[PDB]
Amino acid sequence: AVLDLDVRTCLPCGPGGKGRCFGPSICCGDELGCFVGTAEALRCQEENYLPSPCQSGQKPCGSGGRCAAAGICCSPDGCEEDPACDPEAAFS
Repeated sequence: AVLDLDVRTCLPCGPGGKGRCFGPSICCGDELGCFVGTAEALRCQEENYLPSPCQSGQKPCGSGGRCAAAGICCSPDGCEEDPACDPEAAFS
């Protein structure tokens, strides 16, 4: 996804920075599954100070949103395992 503005690369998530923020108290590590307000999701607590829309990894999908975590097509309300991307999907 094209860069947002001057301060790209949003706040990672999970271990080190495998994941990142996605919407509401949520996080989705593509190579790091998805956590909504979970332990590996709290990384977004730091996003409460910097709203700055930063680069995301939401590759659209017909699963009511865009791809995200281990094959996860997230929406404005929450994420779900998208067969189109990796879990409920093929042996991806």
